[PDB]
Amino acid sequence: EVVEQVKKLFTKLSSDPTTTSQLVANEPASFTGSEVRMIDDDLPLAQF
Amino acid sequence: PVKLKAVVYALSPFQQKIMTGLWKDLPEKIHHKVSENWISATLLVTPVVGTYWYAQYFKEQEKLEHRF
Repeated sequence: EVVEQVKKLFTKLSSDPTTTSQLVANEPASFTGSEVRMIDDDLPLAQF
Repeated sequence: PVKLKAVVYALSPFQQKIMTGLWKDLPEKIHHKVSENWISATLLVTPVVGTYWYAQYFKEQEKLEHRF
């Protein structure tokens, strides 16, 4: 029943044949050792 | 303890070049050193060199005037 409803209702979607894997391979993510310290002595608690 | 507010961003030592900065901006480094320090340098070199040269001149004149 769900499959019939879906194939009847979802008929206007884009048809672009681009996987997410290609986008990830085209803009890869990498890790950089680094730190950001937001120093505020007025906050009662420290969170890191 | 002083109450401080600041944001500090830092990069890891293993992600940056360690020695090339020695030789970057080298004309600026030389220019700053000369322009900020030439008075101090003069005030240090001038009395010593002047006193030395005057002493040498005094010794040469005294040596000559005792000859025959």
